[PDB]
Amino acid sequence: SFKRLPFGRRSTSGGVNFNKGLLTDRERGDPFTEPHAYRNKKSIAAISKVAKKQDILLRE
Amino acid sequence: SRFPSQTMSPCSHEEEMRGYVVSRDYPLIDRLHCTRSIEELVAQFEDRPQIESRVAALADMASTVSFRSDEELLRMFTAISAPFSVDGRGLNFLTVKVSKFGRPYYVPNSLLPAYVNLVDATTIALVREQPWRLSASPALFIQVLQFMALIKVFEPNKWFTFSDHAPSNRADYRHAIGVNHSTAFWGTGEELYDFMVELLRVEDDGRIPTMLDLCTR
Amino acid sequence: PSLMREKDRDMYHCYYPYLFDHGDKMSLYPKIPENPREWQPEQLQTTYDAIREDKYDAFIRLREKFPELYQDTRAWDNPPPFGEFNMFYSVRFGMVGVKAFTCKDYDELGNQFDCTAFWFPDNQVVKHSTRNGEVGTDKVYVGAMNVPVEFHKPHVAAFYKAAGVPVKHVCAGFPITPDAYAPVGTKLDVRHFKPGQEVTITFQNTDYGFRGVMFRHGFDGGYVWLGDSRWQRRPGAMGTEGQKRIYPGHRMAGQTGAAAETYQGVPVWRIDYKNSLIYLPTLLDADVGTYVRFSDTINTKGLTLWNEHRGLPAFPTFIPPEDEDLSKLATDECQLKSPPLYMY
Amino acid sequence: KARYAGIDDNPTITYKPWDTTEPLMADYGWTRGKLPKFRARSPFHRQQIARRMVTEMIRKDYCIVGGARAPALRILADHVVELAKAGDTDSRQQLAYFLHDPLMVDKAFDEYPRRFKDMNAKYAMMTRLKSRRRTDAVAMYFVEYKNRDMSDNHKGEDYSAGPERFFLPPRIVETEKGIQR
Amino acid sequence: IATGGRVTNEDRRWWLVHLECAPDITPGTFIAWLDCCGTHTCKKLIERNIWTIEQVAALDSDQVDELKYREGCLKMDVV
Amino acid sequence: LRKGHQIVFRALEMAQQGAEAKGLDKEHLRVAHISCYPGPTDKQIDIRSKGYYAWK
Amino acid sequence: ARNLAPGFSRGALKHDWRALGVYTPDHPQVPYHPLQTWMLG
Amino acid sequence: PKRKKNPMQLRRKVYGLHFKEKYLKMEEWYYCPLCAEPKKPGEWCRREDCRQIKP
Amino acid sequence: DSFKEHYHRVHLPRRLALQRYARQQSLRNAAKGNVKAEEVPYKYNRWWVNEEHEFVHQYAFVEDPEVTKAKRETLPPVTRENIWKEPQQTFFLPFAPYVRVVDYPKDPDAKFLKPVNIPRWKDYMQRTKPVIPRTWY
Amino acid sequence: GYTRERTNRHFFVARANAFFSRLPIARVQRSLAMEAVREGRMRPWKYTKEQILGAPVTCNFEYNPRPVRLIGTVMDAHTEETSIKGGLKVYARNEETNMMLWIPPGNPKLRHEVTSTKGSFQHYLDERDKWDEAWITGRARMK
Amino acid sequence: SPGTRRRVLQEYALSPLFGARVPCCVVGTLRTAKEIIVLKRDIQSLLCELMELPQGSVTLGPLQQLREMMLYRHGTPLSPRLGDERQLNMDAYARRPIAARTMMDVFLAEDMSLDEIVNFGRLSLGKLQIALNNLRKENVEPAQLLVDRMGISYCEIPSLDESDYVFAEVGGVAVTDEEAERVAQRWAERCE
Amino acid sequence: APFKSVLRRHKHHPEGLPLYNDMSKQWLCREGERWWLLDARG
RNA sequence: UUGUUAAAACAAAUAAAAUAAAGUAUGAAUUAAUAUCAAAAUUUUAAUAAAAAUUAAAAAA
RNA sequence: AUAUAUUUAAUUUUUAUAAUUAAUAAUAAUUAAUAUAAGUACGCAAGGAUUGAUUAUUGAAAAAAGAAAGAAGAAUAUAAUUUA
Ligand SMILES: [Mg+2]
Ligand SMILES: [Zn+2]
Repeated sequence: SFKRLPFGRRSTSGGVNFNKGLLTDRERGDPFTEPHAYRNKKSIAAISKVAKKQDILLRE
Repeated sequence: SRFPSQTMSPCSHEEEMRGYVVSRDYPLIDRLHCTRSIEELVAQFEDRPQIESRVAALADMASTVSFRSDEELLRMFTAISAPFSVDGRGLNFLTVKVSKFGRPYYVPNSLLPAYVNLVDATTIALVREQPWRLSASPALFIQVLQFMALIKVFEPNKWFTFSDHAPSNRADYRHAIGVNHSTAFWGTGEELYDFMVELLRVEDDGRIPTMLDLCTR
Repeated sequence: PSLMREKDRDMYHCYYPYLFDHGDKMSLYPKIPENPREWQPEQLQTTYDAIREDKYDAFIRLREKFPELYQDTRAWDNPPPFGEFNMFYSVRFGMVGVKAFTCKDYDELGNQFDCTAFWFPDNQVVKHSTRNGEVGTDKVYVGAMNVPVEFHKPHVAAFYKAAGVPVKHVCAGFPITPDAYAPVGTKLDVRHFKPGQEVTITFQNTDYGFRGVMFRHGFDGGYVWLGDSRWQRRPGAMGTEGQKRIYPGHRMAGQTGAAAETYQGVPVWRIDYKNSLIYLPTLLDADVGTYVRFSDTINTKGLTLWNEHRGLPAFPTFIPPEDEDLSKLATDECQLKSPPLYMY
Repeated sequence: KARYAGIDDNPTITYKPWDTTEPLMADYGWTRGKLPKFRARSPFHRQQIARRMVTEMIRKDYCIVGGARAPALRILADHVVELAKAGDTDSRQQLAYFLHDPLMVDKAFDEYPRRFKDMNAKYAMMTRLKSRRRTDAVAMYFVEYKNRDMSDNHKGEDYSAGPERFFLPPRIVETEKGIQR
Repeated sequence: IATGGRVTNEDRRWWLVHLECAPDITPGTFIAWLDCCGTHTCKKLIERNIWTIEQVAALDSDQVDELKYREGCLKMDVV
Repeated sequence: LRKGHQIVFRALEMAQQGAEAKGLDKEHLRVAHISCYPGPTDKQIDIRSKGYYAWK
Repeated sequence: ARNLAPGFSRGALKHDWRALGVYTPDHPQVPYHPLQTWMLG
Repeated sequence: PKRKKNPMQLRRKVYGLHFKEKYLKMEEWYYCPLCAEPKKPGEWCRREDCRQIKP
Repeated sequence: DSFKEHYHRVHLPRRLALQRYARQQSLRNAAKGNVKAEEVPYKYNRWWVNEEHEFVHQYAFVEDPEVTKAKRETLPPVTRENIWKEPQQTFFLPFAPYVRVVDYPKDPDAKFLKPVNIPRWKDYMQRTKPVIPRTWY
Repeated sequence: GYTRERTNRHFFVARANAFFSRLPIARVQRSLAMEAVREGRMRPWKYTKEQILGAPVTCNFEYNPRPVRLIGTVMDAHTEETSIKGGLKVYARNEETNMMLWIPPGNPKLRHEVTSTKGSFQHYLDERDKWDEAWITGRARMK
Repeated sequence: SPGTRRRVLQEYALSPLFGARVPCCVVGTLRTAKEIIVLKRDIQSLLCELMELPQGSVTLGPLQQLREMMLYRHGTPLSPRLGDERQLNMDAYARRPIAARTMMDVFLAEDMSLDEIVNFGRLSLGKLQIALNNLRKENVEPAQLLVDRMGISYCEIPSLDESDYVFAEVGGVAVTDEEAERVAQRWAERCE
Repeated sequence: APFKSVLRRHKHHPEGLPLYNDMSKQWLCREGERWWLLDARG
């Protein structure tokens, strides 16, 4: 790792930067409420999942 | 009348951790002082010659150099002055050869700072807090003088030079950019040597030689 | 400050009775030459001057008779002894903390502060060091994050053995004045700091590696130019200098981050002396786990930090009382919040 | 910055163990929060490589891979063992979607529960071989499942050397030659 | 909750004060409402025929030890 | 991991076999003089994509 | 802790630190036993 | 402006640390206690013994 | 090596040797059996009035080696309860607050009826430093 | 002339992510949340995203002379349990004025109360469509 | 209503701590929890015989396995307990190696008071210390049985859990002693 | 042909710059060395 | 961001995120007066002067 | 609208530990307006003071000693969350 040494980052802790005060993905829970998630006309995944979720919630 | 908070698992007599003691005010100052005998320290130094054992014994005797006696001090200095020679370099312990820049430079092990701390502790013990031990015992005077001559203290460049054809300047050189900060300009034995020469000049002002009358030809 | 030439230090400018050295005993008259021949032809050797005698006598009488009226004039003699905390001379060593996490708090006025919590695991005064015994050249090394023996390198475990202090992970040196010492092995409780206190912190920001000149300096990196060449302001003659080389300091692409960053004068928000936590309303750039170092701010706005109007520090270092037990004491009981402050 | 895989469909009464991942889709990256991305031609190519690799791993119980493919393969094998321990119909549908061979899907779902009933995590095992690939001078790693001889269709097999032919069954230790597949 | 190791009186008071936020929670609810109750944690209780908060509270020390160490439920002690 | 290292490994193997055949012991063998001097040479031209000649 | 050697500094057999004055309040240590010749070489 | 470089400028590269650590450097090796082969610590063999226990 | 760099590189060991020679005179006293710390003459002339008729105070502080050794060895006393409990003030209160309102004058707009003990606006603005006699805040 | 950007100083490069285990950081978060609850800056909440999403809420921002009241519909809740993080996404419409606020819990000068933990996804969808139509109309009138 | 909401919050805040119990002496062994599973039942009988209480009074809580750590740390409650303590050996420069990795708490009847609990804890601690010393000196009594056949080698007396906190002010309103007594009487009636 | 190595000492180099009073070069004599005192008053 | 149309769509273009384009072996060609080439500033001699002189001191990859 | 030399930006990989020495005055010419300073001197009236503190940018400035062919992660941010 001497040729890459001047460019690549170097760390002793192994690259562990985890803040237990910030908001995590499991705490956010579901991103479909975000505007991008339900108006992302460019992702079949986003469109299909948000449609399925809204239909399931309305049915329930 | 108190009871402990947990059970103490049994242990053999040889595997105990005796020999040290915490300071008086433990809940505020947890300094650890050694109470081992100088004979034990010398036996460890002479039986286990590993560098870690050497530095541990040196630190123990440097912490115990305060309340010991003249005979124990002479014994300690005679046991310490064994691996040193006058022909070779005095206090050189160069182990690592770093050639990061153009020409290489040598980094020693912990034995050099161990010896430096020992000399400093001896200076503090025989100069500042007990200024009469040298004038009282001329044997300890000559012993510490011969030890300080055997380890080349007044030329710390020979501590860091590896080949006599290219002497080192690790101690006498220093630049404000940040090079040679901890290693340059070490006041190792200057104060002790000044105290000794002042003791030898005390005769001219005292009109009668105390040290020179106590010592032998 | 007010300029005061040394030549203006004559007795006609002194606010108190000017006292000449005069050997062992202070006198009110210049030292008369013992050799009479040394007397200069116009030098008027004064042995008794009724003016100065009366002035000094009345001054001493008033000082000894009305202590309440002349209390401020008592600093002319019996100065504060050495060892007590001084407002302009006593600086104390800081501590070594670990950036724990981030949260947000709110003051009573309604302002939101995005704070970061640092953790001070085991602060212990490890070493003292002075170079050749000069003035103001002494400092105290404090160690932190006690570790086992199998962790550190051999050459640093050797130093910790030589010191006798329990082997710490990190060790930072603070330059202090000799009257602020603390014995080797002294535990430093976090209550050493106060909540309404300004602190200067030093850490290492995160590492981004080699980054472009745009990302390094933002908009500043795109345009970099400096010309110290002479140029004609008026068309009278012809003469200039060619900028041959590139001047040092040219903003280019290179290493970004991973440097020693120091914030100066951030106020403390809250202190938890059960888990050894300190909260600062400033969001830092460093990662989680960077050993920050906290030190006391000297002065701000021409005003010293430690004074009677703001408060007295825990000089030299805070020592808890005996009957206090942090184990029995709860977490909610160990909370010290700073007085309110508005910044908008 | 946001992962659409968090948008949950057909939610169960109980929250999933991961609750944020696929968990087969790994979102390869270089920060420690993600998996090491082995060099490919596109993220789709990377996913296809991972799919074929985990399929072959499930098929032949071992895989020798070079470069950063070994940690990715190990974590994906761990996720597959987690799916097998779950044993739900949706989990099986997802594994059949992600894998190339439904026969290997069935083999995994049949053999892995009995195999890893008595284990919590770190089911696979990666061993860095001292021998590097000749064409690239890249390190190689042997990734295999740990519980081979306690309960599995493979048992008492020798992996120190390959068979006489690559279409013959693998070597079998003489101690357990009586077992049948 | 991320207690870890041993449940403390702080976590006890947390659960007590959060019990107010749910008005519909009855002692007969499904075991999934409890905290740290994952799929693998609750399926073992279903195997042992534990469908109720009352039952999972009446669970014995040896039984929860078996559920944690032999079955593989991580936070069964917290549950 | 160097082609030169592989070639000199082959050379060391052959030299050890020859020394054994001559009658020298195996444990006390040491390289005394290893050198290389330029030898033969070949020149190869080749066409590339869209018709460019390259020399090697 | 396969890589971790008890008492040695960073798992190095030639840097024995056990049964010395290394004050360590919270962490334990192992008593001393003289290493063999085949262990060091 | 490019010109032929004297032999001294061709030997300046070996003074830097980049050339020394790349080409000319020895290995720390020992004998695999199960294979009796030279082995670097950290990289193991394919054999069943070397995978279960690390030699 | 610049001119100043070479000058300092060749003079710094000489400066240290000169300081050692200076401390040798101090060690002369402890050598004769009478260990005596260095004495410094306390200067009573440190409060001056400048040319522009304003007060200047010089600060001279001394270091005691015995007190240094005492602070090195003996632990400091227990910190004061009020000192560690009462937080430090954030804003520095002015030397003279302008209240602008006093209940003593019957007509508050009467400028001649306000008591003299209340500080003025001129003091409120100019008094940013302590008075001539008192030096510390 | 020359300067250095990186520092290999041991005290700066050493990390404590391995020793972060002895600090009960989650317990500190819960203690801060409980202190806020006992002071009254926030009130504990236990709802899920789909349950709270679509429930009317009233928020009073205290302000002399008149505290400003605002009745809106909860569009998104960032946290399911009480914490110092919190976060709520409300949408309120005045007379010909729509607005989307992100209310953080724990502000003493801000008292927000959801009128019912139960929510109507139909009304949520209605409010979402109204907000999206207003946003699109604003963008179209701008550009 | 906000008033009644703060009232029910104050009620649940001043409510007595349910499901909380103080342990007498936390026992610890070096074997694994999966091995202690099969012997945990006889531990109750042997502890009853050690405490000289009627059979069936000792209750063992959930078995815990202190998480093994390559980098030891003392402050964690999941840390493996050490055979030595600072109060035991102040003048020792380090601690003795790990003694316990599988732990279990021991409870008496709920009617017994804290003085009886701490007395029984001290008795158990002393008896186990004597038993371990006799084991070391040698290589019938319940202590010797627990030490030999069950592999128990650690006992701890846990400090009182002070993480609990009194509610001096709920919802921004101070708690009066009359209201606290009313809530306490209500909870006592509900328990009755 | 004489040759001075390019790898010379430097002020940033840790080895540092030497003292000619301490050096032992060929062209540096130390036997015939006398000490003179020079007062610069005026 | 701009422009066109209508009461959102299209086309342009860059600056943030994301994707790729090796640390492996194979290996040319432009160029080549040259001292182990003169870091810089000042002054000057027949046109950039890297030609000369005076200060000054410019490490290696 | 050609790969060059000088000059610059970096790097030479945990170094327990900054700088009494190159940045030879100053990061603004040690500021500095501002509500409150003042419905007030000065002005017949109209109108109109000098002025420095809390509101701001004011800490001005370089972290050079230890054994080196994996990913500085055994990688899904836990220094092994039980593990056959
Ligand atoms: Mg290094
Ligand atoms: Zn092998």
